Amino acid sequence: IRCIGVSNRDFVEGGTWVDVVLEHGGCVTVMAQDKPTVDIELVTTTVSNMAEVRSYCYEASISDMASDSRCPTQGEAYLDKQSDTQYVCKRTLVDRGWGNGCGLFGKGSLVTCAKFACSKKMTGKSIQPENLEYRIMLSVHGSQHSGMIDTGHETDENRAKVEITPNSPRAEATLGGFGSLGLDCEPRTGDLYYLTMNNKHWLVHKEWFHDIPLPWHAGTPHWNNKEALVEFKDAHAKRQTVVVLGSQEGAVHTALAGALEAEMDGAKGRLSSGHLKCRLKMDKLRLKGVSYSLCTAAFTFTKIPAETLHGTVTVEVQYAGTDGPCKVPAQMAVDMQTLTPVGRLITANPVITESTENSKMMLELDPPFGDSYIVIGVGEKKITHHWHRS
Amino acid sequence: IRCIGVSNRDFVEGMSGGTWVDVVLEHGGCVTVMAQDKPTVDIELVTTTVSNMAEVRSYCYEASISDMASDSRCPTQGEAYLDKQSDTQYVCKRTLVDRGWGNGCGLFGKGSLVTCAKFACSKKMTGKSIQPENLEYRIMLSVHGSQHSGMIVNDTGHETDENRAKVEITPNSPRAEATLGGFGSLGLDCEPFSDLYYLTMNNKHWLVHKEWFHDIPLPWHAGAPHWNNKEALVEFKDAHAKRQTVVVLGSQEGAVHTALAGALEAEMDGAKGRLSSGHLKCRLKMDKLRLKGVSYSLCTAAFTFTKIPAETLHGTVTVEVQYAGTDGPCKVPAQMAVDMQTLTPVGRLITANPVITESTENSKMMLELDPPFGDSYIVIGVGEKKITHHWHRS
Ligand SMILES: *[C@@H]1O[C@H](CO[C@@H]2O[C@@H](C)[C@@H](O)[C@@H](O)[C@@H]2O)[C@@H](O[C@@H]2O[C@H](CO)[C@@H](O[C@@H]3O[C@H](CO)[C@@H](O)[C@H](O[C@H]4O[C@H](CO)[C@@H](O)[C@H](O)[C@@H]4O)[C@@H]3O)[C@H](O)[C@H]2NC(C)=O)[C@H](O)[C@H]1NC(C)=O
Ligand code: NA
Repeated sequence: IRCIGVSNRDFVEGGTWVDVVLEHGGCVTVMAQDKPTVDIELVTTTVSNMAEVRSYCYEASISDMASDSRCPTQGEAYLDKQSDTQYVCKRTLVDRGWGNGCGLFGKGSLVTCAKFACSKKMTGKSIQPENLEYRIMLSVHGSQHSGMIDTGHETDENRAKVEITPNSPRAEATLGGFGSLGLDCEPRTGDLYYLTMNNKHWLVHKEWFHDIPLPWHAGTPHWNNKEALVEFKDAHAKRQTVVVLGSQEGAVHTALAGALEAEMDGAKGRLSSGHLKCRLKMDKLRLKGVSYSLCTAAFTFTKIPAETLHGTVTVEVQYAGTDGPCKVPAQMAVDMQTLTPVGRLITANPVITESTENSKMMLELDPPFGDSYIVIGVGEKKITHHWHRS
Repeated sequence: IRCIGVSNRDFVEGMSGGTWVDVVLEHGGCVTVMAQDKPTVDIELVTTTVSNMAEVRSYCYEASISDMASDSRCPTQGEAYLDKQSDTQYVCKRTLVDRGWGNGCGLFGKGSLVTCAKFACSKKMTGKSIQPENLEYRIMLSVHGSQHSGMIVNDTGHETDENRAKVEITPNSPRAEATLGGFGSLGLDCEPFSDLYYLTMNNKHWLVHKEWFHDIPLPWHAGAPHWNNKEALVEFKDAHAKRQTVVVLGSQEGAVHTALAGALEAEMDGAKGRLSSGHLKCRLKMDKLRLKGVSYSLCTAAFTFTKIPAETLHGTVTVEVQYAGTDGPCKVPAQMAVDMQTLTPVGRLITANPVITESTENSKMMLELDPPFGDSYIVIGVGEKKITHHWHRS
């Protein structure tokens, strides 16, 4: 019943195997003759062990600015901080003469150094294909009431959590009295890096990531290409001004436009977009209560029939009888004399499971276009509801 | 002497005596002007400033969001409403979300969702207007003759020093007269934004085009606030049935800075803007310019080289000498010679009438010469105690 309400909802009809395409945000209702209806959804795709590859500085700070200068023919300018790896330096040639303290007129050497510090960095992580995990949720059309309409699936036969990984593509899901469903999925269909910048994530190309013009370190940190976040403007003969370029967060963000965005789930990456092809084994799937007799007593609508986005109807009824467990007489009819079924049920084998009076139950129907009637129960006491589709 | 050391240095000579000389003053450039029976003067356009810049528009480049809230309705329960959706400090997004019996709705279909966030600017950039009349050109004047080495780069005390002068030229006042104490005076008649704006962002300044400035895709407000186009820095992302995520785009300082590459960069000088690049055509009046110290006698005592004679980029030779005598103020005997017996002058001086201005012993003085090609001798002083320096020009 988990697909009921989902916009991107598909319907597959089957018989030993049914092929199903599971997409993120999507849900598949699977039907097969003499088998219960099952809702299947790819709920999350996660990657578990992302190793840091390279981080890039997008906001830097500079301090301890100093200079050294030489006169023409006096050789290269020298600062002791030009061997400190935390410093960024620029070596230039400046016009010198009697006006600024040289015996000769010509180009002298100038060196300017600044202590570079990163304020904010973005980290790129590796994705190993084996480290992908697909979580699939299963939910049978088991005649649940609205008070049964995600947690506690291990103790509820109608629900199951399946874990699919590239190494373990096959799984078997027990559904209590419904028997079991087998799943054999192909990940494959679902050059990249996992990028994080200020609690924002993306899946970026390898070539693009490596050619980012910002200071970087591999895997206290040593920044390679600090020159990218600084600017050395010539100011005087014995001094050169050095200034930080300012935060590149916005520029990087707009460069990432169109690129695939991702999310986090603790220390694990979550793929918002994914596709998974599964082959479902139907041999062990079984309808509960084929031995049940048709319910003989009166039904009453608890909830007003409501149309889903796909034009199907959800119906909730209450049952006055004590002859439970029994089959729910349910159909749609165009004429109330003949009562030949029109449309079809989505819920295979709708049942009142309890032997108690005034018990609730929910079912889903696929009405024909135009006017028809929802019909619950048998004989004189049968309840009717006018319906219109499109 | 202020042109000595300048790479972009020009030399202009005046006619037989002469009354006027035309000069082109560029930023970073310097002009040495010479004329017969007149002292040599160095003239430089030192700064161009703009005085009364009115703010036109400010753009937000770093924003912050707070007070994030949502409202969601079931299908047929109408439109989602927050009271902040009409508050001008807020940025909102109205969307449709999947609803049903699992979401508390009696019906299955799309329900209205509204998300709103209070927008605040952290950092903004301001664009200012430049009125053509509000331009000011500062010209520095330096006379050759008295000054030693230490005065090539100084600009402290020109108000009390006859050798130096500050001239202020504006579009409304293009003519100025500069008094040079005993050197008389020099007259200046110079010839000095319709599509340009002055931009300021985090103590960094530039001159930007009008069309470029107005088409900047960032939140803005006119004058010196209500932010128009807050959406430029706010991203809405759908997250759930009753909630949607809203996030700030992050600082655009870097992106704006790289977009400004190639564009003309500017500077500030207090509350006034400073144009790093400029050009000024001046006509100089030479009639009132006079050679101070023609009455001076030739220095009789010994000279000694303080600085070794050095060739400038243009092949001139700067000489700095110290003077042992107390008979100051006096004329420095200075020339170049090819032979030390005959001593007939060769080349010429750049510094017209070099002098020892002080009556004190061991005073310094600097002069500039224009040597002939090949070998020559720099001769300073008279008689037996005269000092010589061999020189070669190629
Ligand atoms: C920029 O220019 C200023 C001033 O301009 C110039 O001042 C003269 C030096 C001269 O060249 C002028 O043509 C011109 O206006 C410079 O400031 C001067 O700096 C000097 C040296 O630092 C000072 O000289 C001192 O003057 C005192 C006068 O009473 C005297 O006590 C000092 O002692 C000297 O004499 C005794 C022996 O008796 C002994 O201690 C030493 O022999 C010592 O030199 C000394 O002569 C001037 O006072 C300063 N003048 C002003 C107005 O500030 C400035 O240094 C220069 N800056 C740069 C960057 O070039
Ligand atoms: Na003066």
